[PDB]
Amino acid sequence: ENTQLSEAYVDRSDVCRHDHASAYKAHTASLKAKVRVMYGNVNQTVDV
Amino acid sequence: NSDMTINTCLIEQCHVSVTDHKKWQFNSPFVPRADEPARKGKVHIPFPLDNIT
Ligand SMILES: *[C@@H]1O[C@H](CO)[C@@H](O)[C@H](O)[C@H]1NC(C)=O
Ligand SMILES: *[C@@H]1O[C@H](CO)[C@@H](O)[C@H](O)[C@H]1NC(C)=O
Repeated sequence: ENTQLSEAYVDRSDVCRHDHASAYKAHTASLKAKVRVMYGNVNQTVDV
Repeated sequence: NSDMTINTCLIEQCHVSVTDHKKWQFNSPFVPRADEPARKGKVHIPFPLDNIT
């Protein structure tokens, strides 16, 4: 006349913030170039 | 902390167990629990993860 009570469950890892995988949904993308313009005496590159 | 004596009995008919609660120990799954509600504690462990090259 003796009973054992067994118990277990699942937890997120200790380093889940340090290595994990993210699932995303990707929508319309935005082009963003870096162009160099030259004429006369000007020599500049602009992020646009 | 006292030696105890009973008279007309054999060693087979007695069950004796030590009691000591001056120190905690780890919540191991190979040792049994004391109380069902299972009040417990916590202890920070060394050697955390870190970045190197
Ligand atoms: C200025 O324009 C010349 C081309 O005439 C280019 O070789 C040079 O890299 C430009 N200056 C800088 C700082 O990039
Ligand atoms: C390593 O550095 C990155 C930042 O680029 C940080 O997100 C990460 O948590 C760091 N890892 C550890 C174990 O500290």
